[PDB]
Amino acid sequence: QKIPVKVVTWDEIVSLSTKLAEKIKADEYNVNVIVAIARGGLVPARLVADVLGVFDILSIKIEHWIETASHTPEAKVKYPFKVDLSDKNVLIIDDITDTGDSIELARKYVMENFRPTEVKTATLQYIKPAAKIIPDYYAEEIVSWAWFMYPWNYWEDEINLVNKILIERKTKDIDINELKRNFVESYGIENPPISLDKILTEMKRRKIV
Amino acid sequence: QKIPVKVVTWDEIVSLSTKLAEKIKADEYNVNVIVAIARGGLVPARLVADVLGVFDILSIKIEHWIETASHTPEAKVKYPFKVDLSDKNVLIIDDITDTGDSIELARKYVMENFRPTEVKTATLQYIKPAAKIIPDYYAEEIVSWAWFMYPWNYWEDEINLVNKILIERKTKDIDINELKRNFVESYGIENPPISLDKILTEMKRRKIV
Ligand SMILES: Nc1ncnc2c1ncn2[C@@H]1O[C@H](COP(=O)(O)OP(=O)(O)O)[C@@H](O)[C@H]1O
Ligand SMILES: Nc1ncnc2c1ncn2[C@@H]1O[C@H](COP(=O)(O)OP(=O)(O)O)[C@@H](O)[C@H]1O
Repeated sequence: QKIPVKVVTWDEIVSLSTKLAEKIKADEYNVNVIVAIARGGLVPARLVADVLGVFDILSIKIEHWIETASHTPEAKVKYPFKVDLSDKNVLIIDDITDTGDSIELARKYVMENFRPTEVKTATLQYIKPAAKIIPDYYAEEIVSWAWFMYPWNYWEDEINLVNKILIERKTKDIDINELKRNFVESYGIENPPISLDKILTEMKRRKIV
Repeated sequence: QKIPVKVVTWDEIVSLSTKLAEKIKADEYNVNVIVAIARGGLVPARLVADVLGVFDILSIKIEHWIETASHTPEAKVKYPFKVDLSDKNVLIIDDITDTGDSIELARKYVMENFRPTEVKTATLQYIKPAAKIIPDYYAEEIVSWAWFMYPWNYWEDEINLVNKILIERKTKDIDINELKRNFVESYGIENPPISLDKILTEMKRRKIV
């Protein structure tokens, strides 16, 4: 209920995606197809593709489930398909390597269903202490876990962060100022990229409040 | 000869994606799945998804071919697959509606192979004079054709724009300053987002010069 949060800007996204692409250039891995993990990897994938000169980008949606009693986590490809990717070199891309569960599944899935010559994985960020698996490439190493708010995720992240606060509330009527206070106290954010009243209005429409 | 080029910033991308999402909210179209047209629609798709609250994003790669003698254009899905999307409402997303050839194909493809309850199309921008088809939703109407440099496309676009200049060199050469003045002369860009020497270095590595 008190969470380290880092707001990531577009400029940083560009800077990261570019640095990630540089490593891949320098390693001279010739990428024929990029497989983006949706939704997190879509944006980083397009950027890396721009820098490297990759024209074929495909994507697979990975869901993240938890079993209520056991707290067992299971990553799972939603809407699975197969394509013939032989004689092609695949680069899989995601936003961040946190646990490594998703890039583990993706590599495995891609190798069984797409049948590429080679597969390498790449994420913008990589959390050393938390990652069971290390991606072939990453732009930035994180030695201390935090939640990273990406510029393409601001709405959803803020909705969740706000909700964590509202489910412990004096209740029902929402003082925007108390909320703003709590957001600073809990996450360290004085100035959310999306203003909190816009967030609240949206949570209402999505009837979460 | 001159090409009208407009450089589009991330802030504008955000502003557009958001406005596009607002239209869709206001029309009360309940989107279950977003199908992004790769590569152009990937980024806009992630953003619209953030704003609307859509969790499932799939993508199909559309290629664009021209036959050399007839100048006949043909859009074509590369790496086709099928998934069962029945009882779902699909939103297809691309960056811009220029000719309409790609969103025409995507709509037709998605309805034949995915079998959704309903399909609607949406792009950030829409060029009135050029579009044979009009997307269900768009953020911005363009009444005068130009080429839009998107922030996820800066490298590739500049590589091409530079190459259009280099293939009419007077001599085997490449004075960076000549290039810079030609770029202003031809496209109206004094300050390309990626500096032109970086572009040249990259064209060399890609064996284009
Ligand atoms: N610390 C974090 N900051 C931002 N997003 C995260 C973080 N941890 C997980 N996520 C989101 O959850 C998804 C799955 O996480 P995980 O299964 O650990 O991925 P990976 O296999 O890349 O480590 C990521 O693609 C990302 O969108
Ligand atoms: N004026 C333009 N500015 C930027 N990109 C363009 C333009 N026209 C075409 N493109 C690129 O070419 C792709 C295909 O164009 P087109 O077949 O006309 O698409 P649509 O079916 O969306 O009109 C687009 O997704 C876009 O990436």
